[PDB]
Amino acid sequence: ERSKSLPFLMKPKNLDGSMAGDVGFDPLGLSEINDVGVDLYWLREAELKHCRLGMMAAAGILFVEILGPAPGFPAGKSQMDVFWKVYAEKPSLIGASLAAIAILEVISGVATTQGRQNGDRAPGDYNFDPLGFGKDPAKFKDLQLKEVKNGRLAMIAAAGMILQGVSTHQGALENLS
Amino acid sequence: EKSKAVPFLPRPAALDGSVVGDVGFDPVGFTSWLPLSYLQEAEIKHCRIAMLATLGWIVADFVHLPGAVHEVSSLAAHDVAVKSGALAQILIWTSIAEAISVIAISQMLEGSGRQPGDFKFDPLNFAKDEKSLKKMQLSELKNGRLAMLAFSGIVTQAALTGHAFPYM
Ligand code: CLA
Ligand SMILES: C/C(C=C=C1C(C)(C)C[C@H](O)C[C@@]1(C)O)=C/C=C/C(C)=C/C=C/C=C(C)/C=C/C=C(/C=C/[C@@]12O[C@]1(C)C[C@@H](O)CC2(C)C)CO
Ligand SMILES: CC(/C=C/C=C(C)/C=C/[C@@]12O[C@]1(C)C[C@@H](O)CC2(C)C)=C\C=C\C=C(C)\C=C\C=C(C)\C=C\[C@@]12O[C@]1(C)C[C@@H](O)CC2(C)C
Repeated sequence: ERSKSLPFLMKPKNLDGSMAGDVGFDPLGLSEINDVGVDLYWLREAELKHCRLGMMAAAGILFVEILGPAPGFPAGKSQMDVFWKVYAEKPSLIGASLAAIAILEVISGVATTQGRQNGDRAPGDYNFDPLGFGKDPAKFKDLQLKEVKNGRLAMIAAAGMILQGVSTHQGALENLS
Repeated sequence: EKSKAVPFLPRPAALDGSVVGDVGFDPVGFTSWLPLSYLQEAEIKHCRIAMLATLGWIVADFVHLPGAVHEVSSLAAHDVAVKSGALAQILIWTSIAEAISVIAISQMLEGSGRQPGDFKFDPLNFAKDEKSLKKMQLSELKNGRLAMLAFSGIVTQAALTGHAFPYM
């Protein structure tokens, strides 16, 4: 009856055990929202998209700062400020990436709403397993848990890197030391 | 359910299997409120127009017709051809063809039996049975889509950088 994460709180009604990373940590009861097209399905899809985006962004920042930029690309070690140097010399790359992300996000929203309507697609599912790393069950749950935990950690990390780069105008590991 | 192209999206519910080049790609559901034959005709018309346009752009940046008016790049050829009246002739004959097309598409939508884009233009055969016709329709659709995207890229690159045939 009590949430596993917060023993002083009752179990959130909509979070039983199903989703990976579920420990009952919903103090504000946001999982019970059923308005403005927002429900547990939409919240989970947003969480998974945030997890994946944060993982990609943190990996990119760390890669560029440690191993350096790719040939022909600007340096500076400040990832929040090197973006304007890339846009100053290769605006077409940024524009094409933005257009591609826009199209993919329109497709993602359509897929989310459709899967919410005629329930056949789990939240965050895009059938993207080209290498077959999660075919069999009893490993899919473990992979989902790993992805969720890594994505939450990378969300926090990427938000921290964004704020550090905006404020200190220095590199992430530069702030570290 | 679970359209072939986008495996996580539902089938567009208007494209089951009985159209050439039908991989179930309609995420925004254009076929849900527009006739399928109308959209097919529009797509095939775009394919043919853009194939001709890509070939003409690339060729005219290499070979020029005799005369001083034909000595401009394809990027600047529009303002020269419109002034000389060269594009007026193309406009006149294209308008005639498009009025006949108005009649044809109206008849196709109101029964008839004319397949979308089927003008029966076939001096040579190149398509003897149903299988050959289907294969060549798929080839035409794929080549037309590729040429539409290719002309888009060619024009955008040439406008961005006023370069010759290599528009990099
Ligand atoms: C979308 C189709 C299209 C359009 C609008 C244009 C437009 C133009 N072309 Mg052009 N061209 C095209 C296709 C096209 N071309 C193709 C496919 C080729 C390859 C043979 C060429 C080869 C070409 C050359 C070599 C030159 C031009 C030039 C020009 C410019 C002025 C003279 C002229 O009209 O061309 C004259 C066109 C030709 C001599 C060949 C056209 C052959 C046609 C397109 C193929 C048969 C299709 C058939 C007749 C369709 C019937 C239509 C129906 C309604 C009845 C003008 C901007 C001239 C210029 O100023 O260059 C900058 C020039 O020197 N074009
Ligand atoms: C209606 C809609 C879409 C939809 C739909 C459909 C289509 C109807 C389908 C469904 O049926 C429903 C629904 C709702 O899904 C809404 C669209 C979404 C919006 C409104 C898009 C918002 C995106 C904004 C982002 C993601 C911007 C991020 C900015 C960053 C800046 C980066 C910086 O580097 C910059 C530039 C400068 C640097 O110095 C430092 C920083 C600041 C870090 C980080 O990235
Ligand atoms: C949109 C795009 C790029 C957009 C870039 C933009 C907006 C950037 C704009 C800017 O930089 C400028 C210009 C100047 C700056 O000052 C301002 C900004 C704004 C910064 C590229 C698309 C590029 C699109 C591309 C490359 C498409 C390739 C498509 C292929 C290969 C298709 C293949 C098929 O069609 C066939 C062949 C057969 C079919 O049946 C099957 C498939 C597979 C679908």
